[PDB]
Amino acid sequence: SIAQARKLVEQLKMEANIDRIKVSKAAADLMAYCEAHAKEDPLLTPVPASENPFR
Amino acid sequence: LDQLRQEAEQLKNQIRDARKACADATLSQITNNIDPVGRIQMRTRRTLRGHLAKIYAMHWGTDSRLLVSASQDGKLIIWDSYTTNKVHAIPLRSSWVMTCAYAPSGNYVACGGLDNICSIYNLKTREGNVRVSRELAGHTGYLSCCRFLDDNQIVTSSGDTTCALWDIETGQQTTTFTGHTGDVMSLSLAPDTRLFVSGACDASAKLWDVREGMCRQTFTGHESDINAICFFPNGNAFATGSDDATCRLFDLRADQELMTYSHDNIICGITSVSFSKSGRLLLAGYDDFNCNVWDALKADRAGVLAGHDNRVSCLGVTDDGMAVATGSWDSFLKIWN
Amino acid sequence: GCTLSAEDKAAVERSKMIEKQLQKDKQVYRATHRLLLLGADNSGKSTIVKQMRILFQVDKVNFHMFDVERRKWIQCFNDVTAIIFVVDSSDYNRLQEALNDFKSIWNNRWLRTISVILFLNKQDLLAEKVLAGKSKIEDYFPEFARYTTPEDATPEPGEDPRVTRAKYFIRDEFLRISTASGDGRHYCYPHFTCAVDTENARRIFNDCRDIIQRMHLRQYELL
Repeated sequence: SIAQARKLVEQLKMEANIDRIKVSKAAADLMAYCEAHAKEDPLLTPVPASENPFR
Repeated sequence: LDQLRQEAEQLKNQIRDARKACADATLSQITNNIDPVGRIQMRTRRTLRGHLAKIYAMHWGTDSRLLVSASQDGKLIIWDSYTTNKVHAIPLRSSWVMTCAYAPSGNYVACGGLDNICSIYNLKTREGNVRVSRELAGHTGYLSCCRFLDDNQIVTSSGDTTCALWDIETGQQTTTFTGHTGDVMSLSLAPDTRLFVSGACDASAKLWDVREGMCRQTFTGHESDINAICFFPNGNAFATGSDDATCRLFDLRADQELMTYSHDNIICGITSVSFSKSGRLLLAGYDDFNCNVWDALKADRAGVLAGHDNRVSCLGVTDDGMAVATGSWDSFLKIWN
Repeated sequence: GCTLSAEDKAAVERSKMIEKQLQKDKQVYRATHRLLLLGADNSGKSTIVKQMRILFQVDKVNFHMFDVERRKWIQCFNDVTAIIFVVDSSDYNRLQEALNDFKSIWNNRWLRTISVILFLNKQDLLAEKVLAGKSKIEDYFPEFARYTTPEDATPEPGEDPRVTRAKYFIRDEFLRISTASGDGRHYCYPHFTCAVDTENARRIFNDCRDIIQRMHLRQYELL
């Protein structure tokens, strides 16, 4: 399985070639998304009793 | 082969050191300024009951009103949570279905399991009777998970260590995804339907691409089989649940884990993982016959959902985000909210 | 009925119809003994499935078999009535691997409750082997010479005492697994099996009923 092993190796090369980013900006984006749709999200804060159609 | 092993080892070392350089701090270390979410109080508003055996998998519909449940009795019932009334009770030739999926258009429902076939039952028919539109087949293992990109394509996990992108109209694997050394337990599609993640028994998760058919990125870290996998609502990050009793959040852009939801009290494998509408929370059903509502940015038990006596096999948040649902081996599917 | 809910009345009718069929299928489901066939590749489950293909079902009680690669799915289900583990005792060398497989099956904590209806299969060919001189168990399982035929282990008339010695050696090597793990929650019932045997089916039914009774004896604490 030398050929398949080399194909796996080149797949690892392709995975390594990607350009990564820093964790801080990713966490900032996650934080921004969390608070951007806070009002729309109906499970963080229970919606008005009449608003919820599951009553 | 030996030279291949050496170069693979050193290349993985470059990958790890690149991630370490990119890993300045953890998510909790950076977002400690955030206030705690609070007490997430949820109760069983409704209980879809009527199945005859373990409910393996469920998929909330795009309507967020109709939800499929696949059950080992050999059933796919489409339930209407707004009315508790069943709409279709699609029988199964194969009793062993471990994946059921609802198409975004709502016209078809997919089921699969030990039969090694992904059957696409048709919901909207002129006659009104559900029948097999297409029995996608060609795998040599059980289909653990399958989802719809659209009304004519479907990405299916399987037990032959190969994911596939089946075409409904024709029935051939347009693109095949190989590279896992074990059964691919779960997969999820990104909201843009261009990328999708998949976690396998090889203790590995991947970001398989549906266009170039290559593993864009490979995320690891789990110490056991990854039973569940999801996405952040933006699609830029995702969370995995392992038999290691751990849920780990991996970010696509950062190419490394962000936070590990785990605790000494919680020792049991995760069976299904899903987020909320805004992604603040993390809803994960565990083997402790319960569900744990964590905070995504803090890894704290914001709440516990209790009421299933057997294991919570399947979990799903509504497409809009109204309520979350848990289907257990108790042969019942509750609708938490 | 009053039929006053319009589209919702149609939905109510559909739900009631579906519940009716759910109960109708519950009638069948609550009475069916579901069984799985963990037969090895060389074990000879082909004979049993051929016999079942001949005609499964006994009287009015239903039975439903599944047959079958690593097992990530065997632990997913615990509602199986019992396990049918065909073993080809004719092949002595593969017999040890079958014994290890039975160890794995019997010691799986997920299937801890589940009893096993074990089949020593193709034992007539074992007789043909052992009557000849080529087949020597002393090479593979040397403890065969240390074995003695139990008068308690009732033999069959017109059978070679060495045939019985060998056969009982295989079976109690398998039953060391069951007796060692005397959990009580699950018991192993071995049965000699041979090809072109229509009787095999009824044995299962018999055995199946037995397990059910024990389960009741466990729910009511009598046992």
